Amino acid sequence: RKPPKGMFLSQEDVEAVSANATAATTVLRQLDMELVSVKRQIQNIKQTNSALKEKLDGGIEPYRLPEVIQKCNARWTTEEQLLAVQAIRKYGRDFQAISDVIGNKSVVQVKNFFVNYRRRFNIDEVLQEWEAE
Amino acid sequence: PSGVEGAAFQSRLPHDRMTSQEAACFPDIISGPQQTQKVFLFIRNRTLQLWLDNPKIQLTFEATLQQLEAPYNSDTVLVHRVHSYLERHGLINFGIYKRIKPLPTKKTGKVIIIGSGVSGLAAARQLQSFGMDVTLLEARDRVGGRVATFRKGNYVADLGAMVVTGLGGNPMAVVSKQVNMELAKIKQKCPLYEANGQAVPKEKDEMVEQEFNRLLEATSYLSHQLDFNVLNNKPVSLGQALEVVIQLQEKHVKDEQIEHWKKIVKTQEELKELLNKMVNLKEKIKELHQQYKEASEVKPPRDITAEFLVKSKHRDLTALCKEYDELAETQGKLEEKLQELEANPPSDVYLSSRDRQILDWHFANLEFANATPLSTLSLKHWDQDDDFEFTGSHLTVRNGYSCVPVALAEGLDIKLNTAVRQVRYTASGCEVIAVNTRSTSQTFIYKCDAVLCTLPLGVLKQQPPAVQFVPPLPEWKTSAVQRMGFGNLNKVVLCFDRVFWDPSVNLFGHVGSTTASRGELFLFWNLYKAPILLALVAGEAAGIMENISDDVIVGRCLAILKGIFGSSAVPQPKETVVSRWRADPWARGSYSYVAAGSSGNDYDLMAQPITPGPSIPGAPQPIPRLFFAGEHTIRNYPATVHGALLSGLREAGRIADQFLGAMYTL
Amino acid sequence: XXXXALLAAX
Ligand SMILES: Cc1cc2nc3c(=O)[nH]c(=O)nc-3n(C[C@H](O)[C@H](O)[C@H](O)COP(=O)(O)OP(=O)(O)OC[C@H]3O[C@@H](n4cnc5c(N)ncnc54)[C@H](O)[C@@H]3O)c2cc1C
Ligand code: NA
Ligand code: NA
Repeated sequence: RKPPKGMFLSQEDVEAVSANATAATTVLRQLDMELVSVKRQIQNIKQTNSALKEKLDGGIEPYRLPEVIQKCNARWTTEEQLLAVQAIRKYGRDFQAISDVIGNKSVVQVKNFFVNYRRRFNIDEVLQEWEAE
Repeated sequence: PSGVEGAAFQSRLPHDRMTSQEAACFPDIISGPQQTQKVFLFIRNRTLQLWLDNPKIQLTFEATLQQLEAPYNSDTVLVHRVHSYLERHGLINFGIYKRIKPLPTKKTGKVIIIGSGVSGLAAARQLQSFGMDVTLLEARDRVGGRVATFRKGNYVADLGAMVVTGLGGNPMAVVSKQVNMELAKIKQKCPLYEANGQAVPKEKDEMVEQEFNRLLEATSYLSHQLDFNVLNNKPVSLGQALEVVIQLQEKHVKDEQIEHWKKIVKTQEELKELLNKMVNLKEKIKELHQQYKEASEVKPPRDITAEFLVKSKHRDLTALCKEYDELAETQGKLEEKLQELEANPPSDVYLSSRDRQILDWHFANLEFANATPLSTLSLKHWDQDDDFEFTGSHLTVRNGYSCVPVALAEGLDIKLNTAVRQVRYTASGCEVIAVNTRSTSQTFIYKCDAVLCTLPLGVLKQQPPAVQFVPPLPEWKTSAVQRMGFGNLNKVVLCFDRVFWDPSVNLFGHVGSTTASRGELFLFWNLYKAPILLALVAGEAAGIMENISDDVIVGRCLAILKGIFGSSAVPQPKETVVSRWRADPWARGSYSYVAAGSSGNDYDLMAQPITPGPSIPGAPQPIPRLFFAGEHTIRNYPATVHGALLSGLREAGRIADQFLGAMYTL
Repeated sequence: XXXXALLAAX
């Protein structure tokens, strides 16, 4: 009812190899062909990848910037407000970005800002202008 | 088993059922109450037991009833019927027993038996035992037929039958109690030496042996679970099946390699896209960084758009940098995944050359046990005798197997050097025409009530005919004869003056260089006490080596032997002998095999006796005149001495029922 | 523990 384990006998396969006098050596040459061509492609892409890895030599280390550690403050300076408006103009609704720019405000403080000052900063307008981009 | 059930098992009978044969003789009993069936059955098994427990003397009915116990010894006619059936069909009082009741004063009927092979001798002895005039005609100058034992001095070596294939249910058991046979176990351990002379490493011996066995199982599965028996209007052979199974294994291996290397390209290409992504990102980071530097360039005090510019560029750079770093993590993971796949590649091949060659030696072992190229065996039926194989270790005969035919021939009217030329069988009797083999001008004519033909299937197969039948055998018999397979196998006896091999090793192999020569001198035996090695030739190689001179052949032998044992340790054989069984005109081959296109049903056809048409027309149907025995005629035990023996017992029983009448059936 | 029986076709 079941073939020996490690013995692979499929119906499809037996009819495919019995059909002819040398359908056997045909299938087994096509597979050798498939094999050599796949191995060749591996060579190609191993090479391609070797080149790309060569380009990335140097990491991004010369370009990394140290991290500002400013503690979150609750008071909005005039400055911080202005930063914030421009931040909205450039980033729209990406609050996290905005918080990172201002550097001493949290995301929720940023949302609060959105609402409190909506009247006075014409935040609506600002936002639609960001959306045009 | 043990007890009376032991006896029944040993008599190749089911201890708890009546057989078809028994049904035939005792239809009253088997269509009756299960009780009397059990009585019957005990009477049977017990009588069997008694015979078996001491087969050196005739078991008379009186003795039997004497040792029967009640209630079983009440119905004495049941006992008599039973005993008689047993004696008749050679379940008891067969072989070489001391006769209590000395033979019948006058004989009834006349039987001429062609061939004093083992089957011949058997039937003859039984028929005589029954009080019939029996004469055997034998073409050779010796008894035994395909039991052929070489002797010179103390050197003794069979070129014919060599092995008792187990004593569990073997009649040869009874014989060996009756004859002095030095039986010797065979140590089934067999080292293999590669054509060079180096032993095959245990690792290899085992990986290969195991793969062999799996391939066989495979074919069986193709056969029986898949009905792959017929391929293109032509029946499949074991050999073809094997080759297909193998081709699929190689196919599967290439498939595995293709799937693996494709996983490697899939991943490698992932890495490619990631790498691209990372390079473009790095370039953006270079550019952006430049821009941020240019913005910190502007010294304070600066207005708020300027300040926003620095802050925003900074936020963006920290962003892109973060992203690049994640990508680089991913790159690490992919690279190590690729090192894993490049690390666990599936198996390079299915079989190396050393591989396929050792495998070829296992195939040659198969070709040898069947005496034929695996390309000729029936896929569906080659193994069909396997269900009846005996139990216990296979054994050799140290004094030679000849002793048995010889033993049997005692008391028998045997005409040697008498080659039967033609058989004539008619409504009224038979005449056999034979010649002297020495002077084939001299002629003999033998007249008889029936002929027992135990001509080898090879002989019967001959074209043009070595023996002529008048009238001709009916198409159904001749077709059966054509359909069967009569195969071929040969031996080389090597007699040296001192043992130069491992004396604890009964047997050892040699692996052939080619697939084609896989059967040439593939195996060797030391079974004799004396220094004698036996080199075996089977498969396609069997037939071909027969056209090569003795000398060349012992040459290829000592060659192999020197390769394995060193040129300075192997000496010229004092005596050498080489079988050529297909060439022998009395054998015309070694033994039958289920040819592809044949079935075990053909063996049954072979055993069907022939009934001549009436002499006068509109005259009643006549009694059968021609009967067949021998190894080719026994379905469950073909190509064996015990099979020959059994077929002999059979036909003698049938013949005797015919001409003497069966008193035990009322 | 030998593979094939010894002289059976099996
Ligand atoms: C090499 C070899 C090894 C074997 N090893 C084994 C083994 O190890 N174990 C086992 O169980 N079996 C073995 N066998 C087979 C076994 O020996 C046979 O099955 C058995 O001997 C067959 O007996 P038989 O009585 O049917 O035929 P045979 O023994 O052949 O007897 C028939 C007789 O007919 C004679 N004859 C032929 N033509 C004529 C003619 N025109 N006129 C008159 N007489 C004629 C023959 O010469 C012969 O004597 C082996 C066979 C061979 C060839
Ligand atoms: Na015979
Ligand atoms: Na093969």
